[PDB]
Amino acid sequence: ENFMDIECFMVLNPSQQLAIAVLSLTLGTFTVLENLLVLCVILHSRSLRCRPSYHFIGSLAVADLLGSVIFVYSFIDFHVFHRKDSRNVFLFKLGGVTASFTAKVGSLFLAAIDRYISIHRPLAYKRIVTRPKAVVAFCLMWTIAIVIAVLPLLGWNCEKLQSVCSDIFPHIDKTYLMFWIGVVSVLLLFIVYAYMYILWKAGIDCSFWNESYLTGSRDERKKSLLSKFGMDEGVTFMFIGRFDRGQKGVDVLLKAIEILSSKKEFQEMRFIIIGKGDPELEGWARSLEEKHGNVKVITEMLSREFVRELYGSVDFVIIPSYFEPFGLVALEAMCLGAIPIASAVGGLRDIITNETGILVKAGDPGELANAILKALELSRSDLSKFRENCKKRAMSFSDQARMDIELAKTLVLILVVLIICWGPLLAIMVYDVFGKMNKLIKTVFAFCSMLCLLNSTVNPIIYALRSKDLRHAFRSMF
Amino acid sequence: VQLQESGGGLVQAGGSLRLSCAASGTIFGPDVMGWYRQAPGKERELVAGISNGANTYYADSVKGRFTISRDNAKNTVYLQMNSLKPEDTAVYYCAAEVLDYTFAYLYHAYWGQGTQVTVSSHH
Ligand SMILES: C[C@H](NC(=O)C(C)(C)Oc1ccc(C(F)(F)F)cn1)[C@@H](Cc1ccc(Cl)cc1)c1cccc(C#N)c1
Repeated sequence: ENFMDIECFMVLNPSQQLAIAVLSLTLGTFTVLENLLVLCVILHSRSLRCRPSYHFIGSLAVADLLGSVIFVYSFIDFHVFHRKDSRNVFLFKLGGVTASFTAKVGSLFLAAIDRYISIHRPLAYKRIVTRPKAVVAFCLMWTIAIVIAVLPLLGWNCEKLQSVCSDIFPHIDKTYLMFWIGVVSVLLLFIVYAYMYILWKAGIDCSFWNESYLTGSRDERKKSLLSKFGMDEGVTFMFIGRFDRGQKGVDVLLKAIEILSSKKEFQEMRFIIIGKGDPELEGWARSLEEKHGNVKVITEMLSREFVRELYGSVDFVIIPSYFEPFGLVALEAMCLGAIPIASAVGGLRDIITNETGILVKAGDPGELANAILKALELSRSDLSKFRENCKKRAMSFSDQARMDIELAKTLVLILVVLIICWGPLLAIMVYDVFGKMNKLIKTVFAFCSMLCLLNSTVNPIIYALRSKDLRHAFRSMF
Repeated sequence: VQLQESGGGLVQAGGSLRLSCAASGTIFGPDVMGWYRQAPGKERELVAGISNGANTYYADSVKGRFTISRDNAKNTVYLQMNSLKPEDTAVYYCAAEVLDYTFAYLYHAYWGQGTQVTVSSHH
């Protein structure tokens, strides 16, 4: 009938009320001051507030406030001021606590959705989620948490229904408690599954284009690949893409091969062309394959691993693209130590610098011819420096994904500490709604009910341990 | 995904015209938008292309005359041409490419219905 009455649940030795009270005061004030510190840091910094991906932290901090103040005020409303609690204020406090927990769960939900978008769909993260979509989503999350918190005040209490009534908390019924615990539990299960799937899929997909998956040296790999195609050892060139006119300049490559066919150095060259598309270009490539004995054309669909090996074996990769927005082929080539010879247009203009690879103008077979000749000239010397520089640059463009994975790991840590802190309490609520309700379980509930405040204590501690940008903003504040 | 065109029709030489192509997908819909044109007795060719922002590409015969833009409020692509030439009479299609990040060779191309655009020298 009274909120936060320790003597109701367990008999406490009268020698340590002062110690319990002062510990509760220190913990509550520490939580409140550190949460306001987190809000001040996250709001006074332009860099963090302009990033939607960190928004959840603020939301969590707000939730960390909502469960904290309602704690300490309820200590003031009972101990130092001996006023009793009516039905309305008790339901208000219970709604505040439940709103804090539901807001934490929903913030983790929006954070998981954002993590999936940012990690596994990187080409859409910039343009799907922005300021208005994220702020609207967080607003609806907070409002739905608020309304499920407020539902018992509208007439879903134990008094009005006159039904079977809960024992662990008065003035509420079993049906509302079951509904709230069910939606929270199914949400948390979905979060666990989603974060496990995100961390599993991104583990193999991100670290896939590394040279650690290839066995043997580059020279013997190239020799084995060329012997598989029935060709002699030489400087190898690779093209992989789409057989069409306008998107990828494969016709430019074929014209360049025809131009080099008139020279004496063509017999040293080896050419591999992989693609599928217009039958005219396919027939043209087949005619060049039948004419010269150092040109191989592959049309059937290739697996990912096979193409990984091909990048690992060839010496140069030709990308004569007319319009290449993202330059993914260059990134995959340089991740596996292949020098790219690409047209200076689109992303290929700024992925490849003048030192890493060779850049030509778009649509000129002559410039491509001179570039291939210069590549063969450079192949006389050692190309290990080019390989290492291309690998370094390609790994440099992948730095965003690793930070996204680190943020996902921080979110997983937040979720698991939430689960650890709210496990026994949720299980005790399950035991209350389903089955009997004895005094020992009441004492266990009273003991583990401090884990919510401990959870609110430890949530902003790990932000400093994980978020470097939050530390930078805090240092800039001082 | 579903692709719809609008804005097709005849126009006099030296005029102006707009086409809008709308896409309906599940996640971000298309990744790369483009316009292709096909003249009678002539294979289809890429008039213009866009991914996002100022990362555009125009065919060498229409550079400085055509322009392309993208809108995220309705996830559409807008093609503007000014000073029409009488060799621009063709059927126009909007092409949507969804390409996978993990392995660049895989891609999905979706073609719309297309609209007939005729350029007349005199009214
Ligand atoms: C600490 C509150 N626990 C209790 O009131 C009961 C269950 C009576 O046991 C305790 C537990 C601790 C204390 C003490 F000594 F630390 F003040 C006193 N009583 C708990 C009551 C509670 C209400 C709803 C739920 Cl779902 C869980 C716990 C509460 C109160 C206010 C904020 C938060 C969070 N932050 C948690």
